[PDB]
Amino acid sequence: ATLKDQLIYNLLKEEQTPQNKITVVGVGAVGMACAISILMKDLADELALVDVIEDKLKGEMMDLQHGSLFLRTPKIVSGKDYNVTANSKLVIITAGARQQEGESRLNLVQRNVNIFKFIIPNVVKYSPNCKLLIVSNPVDILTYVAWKISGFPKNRVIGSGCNLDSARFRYLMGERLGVHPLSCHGWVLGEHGDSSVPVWSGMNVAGVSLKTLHPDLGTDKDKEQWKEVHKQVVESAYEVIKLKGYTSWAIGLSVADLAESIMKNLRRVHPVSTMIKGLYGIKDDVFLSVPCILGQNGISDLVKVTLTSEEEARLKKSADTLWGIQKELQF
Amino acid sequence: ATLKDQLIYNLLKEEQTPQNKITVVGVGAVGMACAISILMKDLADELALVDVIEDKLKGEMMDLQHGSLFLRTPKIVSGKDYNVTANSKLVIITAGARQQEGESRLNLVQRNVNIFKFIIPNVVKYSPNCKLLIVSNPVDILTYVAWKISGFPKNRVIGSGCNLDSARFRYLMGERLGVHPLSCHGWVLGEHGDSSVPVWSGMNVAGVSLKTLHPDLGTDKDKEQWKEVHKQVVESAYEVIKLKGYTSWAIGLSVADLAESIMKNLRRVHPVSTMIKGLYGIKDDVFLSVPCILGQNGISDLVKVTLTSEEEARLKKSADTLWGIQKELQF
Amino acid sequence: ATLKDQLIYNLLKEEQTPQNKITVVGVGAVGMACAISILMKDLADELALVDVIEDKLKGEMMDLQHGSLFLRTPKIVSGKDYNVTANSKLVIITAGARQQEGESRLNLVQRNVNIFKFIIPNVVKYSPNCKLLIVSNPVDILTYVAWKISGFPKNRVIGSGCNLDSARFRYLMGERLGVHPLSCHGWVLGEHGDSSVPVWSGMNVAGVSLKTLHPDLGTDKDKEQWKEVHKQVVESAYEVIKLKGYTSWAIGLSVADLAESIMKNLRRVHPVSTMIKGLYGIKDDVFLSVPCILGQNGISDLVKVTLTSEEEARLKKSADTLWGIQKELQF
Amino acid sequence: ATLKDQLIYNLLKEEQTPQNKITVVGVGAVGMACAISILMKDLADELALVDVIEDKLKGEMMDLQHGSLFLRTPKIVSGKDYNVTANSKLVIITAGARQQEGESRLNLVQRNVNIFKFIIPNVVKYSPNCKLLIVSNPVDILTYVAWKISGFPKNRVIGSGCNLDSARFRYLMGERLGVHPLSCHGWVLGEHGDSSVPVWSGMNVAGVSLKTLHPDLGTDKDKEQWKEVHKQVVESAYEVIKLKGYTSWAIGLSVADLAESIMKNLRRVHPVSTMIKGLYGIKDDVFLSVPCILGQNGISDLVKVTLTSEEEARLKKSADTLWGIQKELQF
Ligand SMILES: NC(=O)c1ccc[n+]([C@@H]2O[C@H](COP(=O)([O-])OP(=O)(O)OC[C@H]3O[C@@H](n4cnc5c(N)ncnc54)[C@H](O)[C@@H]3O)[C@@H](O)[C@H]2O)c1
Ligand SMILES: NC(=O)c1ccc[n+]([C@@H]2O[C@H](COP(=O)([O-])OP(=O)(O)OC[C@H]3O[C@@H](n4cnc5c(N)ncnc54)[C@H](O)[C@@H]3O)[C@@H](O)[C@H]2O)c1
Ligand SMILES: NC(=O)c1ccc[n+]([C@@H]2O[C@H](COP(=O)([O-])OP(=O)(O)OC[C@H]3O[C@@H](n4cnc5c(N)ncnc54)[C@H](O)[C@@H]3O)[C@@H](O)[C@H]2O)c1
Ligand SMILES: NC(=O)c1ccc[n+]([C@@H]2O[C@H](COP(=O)([O-])OP(=O)(O)OC[C@H]3O[C@@H](n4cnc5c(N)ncnc54)[C@H](O)[C@@H]3O)[C@@H](O)[C@H]2O)c1
Ligand SMILES: O=C1N[C@](c2ccc(N3CCOCC3)cc2)(c2ccsc2)CC(O)=C1Sc1ccccc1Cl
Ligand SMILES: O=C1N[C@](c2ccc(N3CCOCC3)cc2)(c2ccsc2)CC(O)=C1Sc1ccccc1Cl
Ligand SMILES: O=C1N[C@](c2ccc(N3CCOCC3)cc2)(c2ccsc2)CC(O)=C1Sc1ccccc1Cl
Ligand SMILES: O=C1N[C@](c2ccc(N3CCOCC3)cc2)(c2ccsc2)CC(O)=C1Sc1ccccc1Cl
Repeated sequence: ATLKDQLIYNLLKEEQTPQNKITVVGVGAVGMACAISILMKDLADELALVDVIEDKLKGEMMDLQHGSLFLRTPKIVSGKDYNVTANSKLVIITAGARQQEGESRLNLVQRNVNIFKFIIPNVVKYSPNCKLLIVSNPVDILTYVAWKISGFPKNRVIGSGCNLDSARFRYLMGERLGVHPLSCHGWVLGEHGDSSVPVWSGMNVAGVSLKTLHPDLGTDKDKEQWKEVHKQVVESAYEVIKLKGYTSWAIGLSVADLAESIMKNLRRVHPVSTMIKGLYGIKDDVFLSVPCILGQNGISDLVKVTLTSEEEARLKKSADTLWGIQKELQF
Repeated sequence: ATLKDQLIYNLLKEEQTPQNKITVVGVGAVGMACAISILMKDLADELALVDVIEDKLKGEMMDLQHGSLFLRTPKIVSGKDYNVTANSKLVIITAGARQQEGESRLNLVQRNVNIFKFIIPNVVKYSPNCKLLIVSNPVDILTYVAWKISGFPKNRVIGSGCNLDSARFRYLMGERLGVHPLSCHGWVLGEHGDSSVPVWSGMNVAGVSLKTLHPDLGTDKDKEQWKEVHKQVVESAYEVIKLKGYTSWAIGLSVADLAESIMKNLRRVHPVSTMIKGLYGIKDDVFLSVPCILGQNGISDLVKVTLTSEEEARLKKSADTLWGIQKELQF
Repeated sequence: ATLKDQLIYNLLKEEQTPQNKITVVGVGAVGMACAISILMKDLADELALVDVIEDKLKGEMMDLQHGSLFLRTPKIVSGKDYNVTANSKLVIITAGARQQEGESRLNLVQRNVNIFKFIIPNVVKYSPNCKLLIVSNPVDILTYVAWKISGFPKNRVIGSGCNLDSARFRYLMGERLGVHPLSCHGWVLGEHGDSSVPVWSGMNVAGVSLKTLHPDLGTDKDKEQWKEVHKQVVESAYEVIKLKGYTSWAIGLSVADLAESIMKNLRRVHPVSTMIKGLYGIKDDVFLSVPCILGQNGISDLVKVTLTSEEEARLKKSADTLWGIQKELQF
Repeated sequence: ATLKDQLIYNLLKEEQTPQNKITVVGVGAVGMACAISILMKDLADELALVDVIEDKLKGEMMDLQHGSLFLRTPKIVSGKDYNVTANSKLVIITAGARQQEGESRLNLVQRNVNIFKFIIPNVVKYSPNCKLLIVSNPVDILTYVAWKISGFPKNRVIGSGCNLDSARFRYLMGERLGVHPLSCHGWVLGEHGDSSVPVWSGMNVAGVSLKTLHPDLGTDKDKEQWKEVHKQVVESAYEVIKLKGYTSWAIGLSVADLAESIMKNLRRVHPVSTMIKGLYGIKDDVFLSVPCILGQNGISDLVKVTLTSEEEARLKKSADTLWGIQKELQF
């Protein structure tokens, strides 16, 4: 008999479906950062990786596998075929094209639509009941695309949105006040990136409003220019790109955070992108960031933040701009 | 009159030194993977990063900083100057020259030795009481080099040695037996990499020796060819490099495991490179991997493994060739 | 409208079931030790508690609930009705009578049996696919009683057994060697308690056999008295009861460790009680401790430990004794 | 030679003074609940336990030690003599005299003062640079007592204060709103227990003030009775005592959260008791709960909360109530 048969007596052979499975699509810097963070937080009992670059994908899979002794995820798989993704609770999409210098924005978005036209149908076929978490840029447009192609109810399509913007905002705030970001509460909402909206009325430590103490907070004519905090969120994103060429660790950690709430049904509030139609004067099928409650259902609830006229106006403009692009897309 | 003073009443401005600082030298894929693993394992109250490439260095620092909301390390610093590394409890060196001959007449070993020549004095200056953890290759030679330059006692200079080798070996054992690598015990010792030695007599599940069950284990007449498991360890190392260009996650994870033992004073046993002068008929000043007890003093103790004649000859062989290189090193 | 409706817009109201539910039956010192350990290891998305004493049960439930801010388990329920345990994955039974003054061992066993005649049918009623983890003493006998009444396949009926014995043993061995228990490997098998069996041949550090380099290990002729280590394990069990009146923290950690493997499908090897028929010449329906591979299906596999004649004899005697009591049980 | 010496070669025997040591004084339900929460969160490399009841103290030490296999805190000591507390970074005081029938208010505090007259000078004798975290009731007076006897700067004397109060409050809020307590923000300040003050203005989810949405928040006439949430805090405390006789888990978890911020220098904000003279028109040496930034030097900063005149008045009354006792204390 084999060494295995000499050592180990088998009681059963039967193999269940993985109960807590997560899939990462796209093994670039972002996907891999999401991957390691998820593994280190013991969020999955099985992890699947998918990309089109075959060699890189096997390389990444093996690197992770070799670390198994220090992890609590017993099975890591990868492949070009989506059968390896079957029965996923959570599916994270990080796949995207790289914008070229002679390339339009509409052309870039369409290129990622063409990418999602391949990925999404395959994910739905093998994990019909899964939650979708979209990271690919422009996140808000691609969250819409994913929602449209999948045919999933809105609660199952989650966009990364302003989770990272908020994360960075709270870091900067915390460094300014000499207090840990966990205790610095701040919400950046609306469209992810350059057009995001900081809600100055909500910024507080220990529940005392900074806007109440400082009525000119976040305003153009503010002596201290706390507007700088949001300004520097935007600038630092470009700075990181200029310095190392990509961003990984921070986005990886923020995504792991969302995954944690979903996989463990925590029902914590998170600034994520969702179907925004019906509020702040928006009539179009568009996804934007508002604090949402996250659990095993994805987005079960959303918080109705009280926005000023100028803030509401900014979300309108973003939704108009987003729907203006979306109506010119080929499926 | 300022918002911060309005919000927060200061009791004291007192400068203090961090109580559990860790530094990572070399901000490449290995350095960065060690850093993120360490950060997610909550091992340090401060992380410092050092490299010669300045823009990449600042990029990585900021990316890490931006995830502060999801971590318990309140302070991450970086710089070209070693003042940022002061008062470290543990210093991890993952620095190394570009693997490109023709850039200098000095070979890879010689190039990395020169890199160590101005690194080690700089870290011992700011952290005279730290433990040194050497990862850079050739790890065994460089551990000796770091020991020779630093002037540190033996217990405070640790090489990564065969930690990765064993981690990869246990993963593969676990796969053959359908058991988690944590329950699959097995030790690869000697010189890190190609010339490493698997100790067949130690391999066991639940204290049941595999060699006792199966005497042909690791020989040429094994019908299940278990010798192939160590061969695959070597092969997979080259295959990762072939596929993705570098290794990161596995080595990063194993380094964090050592750091855990050290920072928490656990006294766990790890395959790491230490001076083996006085063991296995070795009389020269060489560092090879043996099972070491790891704690707040570094390597406080080492396990004396009984080896077969063949295994002893392979370590001696390694020791001779290592000493042959080192006796011709000028400082 | 309510403030809740003011604050929160609801997307859907789909009520949901726990995906990782754990139930603890018996809310005493052991029961709570398990609960708190489990809660702090983030193993469950819901914890259920049941006991016959209603006032203590509610008060314990509340106390845990009040720690929710610092926990990751969103739901903690309790009740005397077993409808609170519906769809549990793991069911831990810590319930039992205590030996009265006039009471003899036989009378006490049957009284626990009577308790299981109530609990066991009620458990399977609501969670027919759960794993049964038996903690209550006499654990080996009562594991069998769980097995008989449930009608469960042996793989889903698990006795805590020698897990605490091994835990305590490895602690003492560690204290002797100045090594963390994690790196000190030793297995205590067979009947839990006074009649447990230390497997000297499997005791090792870093894969090096203690028996091999110290052949008198295990015998009276030993000058270093290592039999005392196993004897001290027995002594400590009585001593703790004399000193504080009960055991809680050590058993609660051991159980939670078993819980982690089961819930996360780790396939780690643990010393637990399982149907031993057909091993070591034992013909009776008897549960004894051997190393088992624990996963999502409970005990999938057993490690076949090569015992000596002496050890085999001790196990077979335990089996005869256990059946002598089991044969006379009315249930 | 000993088996130990045959197996292990020693590099050095000399041992370092404790680096991350925590002591817990009082080994009742509260002290042990803190002990286990600290251990399971890995906040110390050494834990000391102190009490006057020598038999149960030993029993608890042993029980914790038998769990070392599943813990990452390698050194656990206990003893009646305070030499076992030497070089503690943090000392947690949970020792208290039980409440008697028909017993005077000034009487119970004095009995506890005399307990502190022995404890406090002993702790400073062996850990003169530690931080004191006081848990014993009445927590606000005894924090002051500890401050006066220690001679420590106020920043190093911390009362658990309203930490448990706020934790329970946020659980009840969370239960009402269908959202995890971590996302439900609310502060109860002032005097711990019966006379605590709920700060209705700082109550929010995602920066959205509940007071602003619902101006009746906190008033007797509120149709939704949101004030009952605070009343339910007080009532649950008496209920738990009634149902089980004591309260352990919740207090343990909260205390350990405070320990985390101190040990890892997090600079998070917690509602704890500090010397409040100079604030809110208070003119006496009184300790009251207020948001404080907690780090390696204890309280370095506090948040200046804007209070309504009703809240301010209640705080001033507590101060006067507390000072009346303190000024009539013999120590
Ligand atoms: N949402 C955010 O806050 C945020 C932050 C940072 C980055 N991002 C976005 O995340 C994406 C990841 O960027 P990187 O990972 O930095 O970029 P990258 O170009 O390194 O990664 C893209 C990966 O997608 C893969 N891919 C392409 N087409 C695919 C397909 N049809 N199926 C599967 N995989 C496919 C590619 O092989 C590549 O590995 C980018 O679009 C970036 O804009 C979003
Ligand atoms: N110990 C192991 O088992 C193991 C495993 C894998 C890799 N390694 C070794 O780790 C090393 C690093 O791996 P990598 O993939 O990050 O390599 P890399 O070339 O990507 O990283 C090397 C880094 O060192 C920096 N550096 C160069 N000179 C420096 C100096 N004088 N001071 C400070 N930093 C300096 C470089 O700027 C670069 O960022 C390699 O030598 C590799 O062989 C060891
Ligand atoms: N196997 C081991 O390693 C190990 C270690 C320690 C303790 N134990 C065993 O664990 C058991 C419990 O110990 P403990 O100190 O928690 O005991 P305990 O006196 O607290 O009793 C446990 C609880 O069982 C409850 N109970 C009784 N009948 C019940 C019923 N019909 N349904 C539900 N609950 C019921 C009681 O109310 C009590 O709260 C003991 O039998 C002890 O021998 C085993
Ligand atoms: N601040 C809070 O939120 C909060 C919450 C709950 C309980 N508590 C307080 O915690 C305290 C302890 O509660 P418990 O349930 O553990 O009570 P307990 O009476 O069971 O424990 C008190 C322990 O203190 C020990 N002790 C007494 N005098 C001592 C001395 N001179 N030196 C050392 N140890 C000594 C006793 O031996 C006893 O074990 C109580 O005063 C309670 O009011 C505070
Ligand atoms: O950190 C970020 N980086 C991105 C980015 C990521 C990867 C790549 N490449 C290009 C080369 O290939 C590698 C990936 C290029 C850009 C960014 C930065 C400035 S504009 C967009 C994407 C993104 O959305 C954020 S967050 C952000 C961005 C702008 C403003 C505010 C925020 Cl919070
Ligand atoms: O995983 C490994 N990879 C290394 C390696 C790491 C980085 C780079 N580059 C090249 C491109 O630039 C980035 C760094 C090149 C090689 C290796 C693999 C085969 S030979 C050496 C270094 C190393 O030591 C191990 S472990 C190992 C190696 C050989 C045999 C056995 C083992 Cl366990
Ligand atoms: O730690 C233990 N304690 C027990 C035990 C636990 C609780 C109670 N009560 C009685 C008072 O009410 C509270 C519960 C009574 C006994 C023990 C101790 C000496 S004999 C059995 C049960 C048990 O099985 C172990 S482990 C053990 C026992 C013997 C030998 C070896 C080992 Cl590892
Ligand atoms: O949870 C608590 N429990 C205590 C308490 C703790 C232990 C004991 N014993 C005495 C009998 O021996 C066993 C321990 C007695 C009382 C309490 C409960 C009602 S009044 C005070 C102490 C305390 O301060 C709080 S918190 C609290 C209290 C009142 C209002 C609001 C809050 Cl948050």
